[PDB]
Amino acid sequence: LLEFVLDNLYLNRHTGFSQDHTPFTEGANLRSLPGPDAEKWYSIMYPT
Amino acid sequence: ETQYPVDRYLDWIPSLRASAATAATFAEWVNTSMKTAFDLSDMLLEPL
Repeated sequence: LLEFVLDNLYLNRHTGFSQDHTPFTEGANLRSLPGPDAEKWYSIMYPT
Repeated sequence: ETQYPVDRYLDWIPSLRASAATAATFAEWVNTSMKTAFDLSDMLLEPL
């Protein structure tokens, strides 16, 4: 348990968001990671 | 959609529920149109 706490001692740097251009989600601003293949993260974040 | 009542007889005309940002972007296009219409070389309602 202590090690899990140790491993989670991080600061989250503020990210950026992009509006959804599709009707699958309500045009939400998705946190956008730099670099490609974030869409797998986008799909996981918004299964809808 | 706001608490204040306003007559909209073309709600039959198709529209989704736009986010405040979506309305703002449409509004920005209206503003650019107004500036070009008045041939405005200066920024107009930019804070708005």
